[PDB]
Amino acid sequence: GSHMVGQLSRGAIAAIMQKGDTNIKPILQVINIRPITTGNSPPRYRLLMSDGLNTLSSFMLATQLNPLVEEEQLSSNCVCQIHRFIVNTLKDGRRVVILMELEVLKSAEAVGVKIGNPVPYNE
Ligand SMILES: O=C(O)c1cc(-c2ccc(CN3CCc4cc(-c5ccc(C(=O)O)o5)ccc4C3=S)cc2)n(-c2ccc(Cl)c(Cl)c2)n1
Repeated sequence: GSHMVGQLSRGAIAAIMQKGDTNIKPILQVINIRPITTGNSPPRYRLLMSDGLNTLSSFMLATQLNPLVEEEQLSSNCVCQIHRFIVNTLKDGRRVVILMELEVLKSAEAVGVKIGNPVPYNE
């Protein structure tokens, strides 16, 4: 409905990156999903997510959630609530957000557009 950006947890990306408290259950939009190079393990999916203010490309799906992607319930434009995530930090300092449990609140086809004008989150 009207005020589409009000459907998303504006500021959650910065909170996940700046404070790292995992108690929040933010509502985010999927902007894009792609496989990463895995070679010889289960496929792994990387997501570009939006909270309405920012996008962030550092999200990875837990492999237990792969069927959501592979059966097309989880695709570009859908709106999701994250019920469980963790943050991991690489040796080089970059952070990865692993999505463990999530719920699709609105399918891609029911939303249909990138909500708002989110900009990339910087480090
Ligand atoms: O081929 C490419 O294009 C590519 C390739 C990577 C790329 C490679 C390697 C890594 C390292 N790594 C790997 C898998 C992984 C899995 C889990 C985890 C916990 C629970 C579950 C589960 O149930 O599945 O999984 C927790 C931590 C990791 C980490 S730190 C990250 C990222 N990336 C990449 C680089 C930077 C970022 Cl910020 C991201 Cl999200 C991906 N891109």
